[PDB]
Amino acid sequence: IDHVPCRGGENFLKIWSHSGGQQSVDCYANRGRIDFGGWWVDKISTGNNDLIYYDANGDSVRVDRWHDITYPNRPPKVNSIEIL
Repeated sequence: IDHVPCRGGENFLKIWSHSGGQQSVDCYANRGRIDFGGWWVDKISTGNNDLIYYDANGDSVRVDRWHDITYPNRPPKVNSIEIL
């Protein structure tokens, strides 16, 4: 993974994490696993990496880049990410 404020809104990795304070999309870069906090989801924009985020079910949600998924119903509680 890496730290990057999205690529202008059309690349890099962007994830919508909602918890504690309020909703907020985190944006990193490359592939790898990065602890999320055990509760930080609301949508995901993996448009450049096969991202895997262990949702509340430790459900390694491995999206294969170029994919926007969320958790407005499923178990909302990503324990961490892991793009590969």
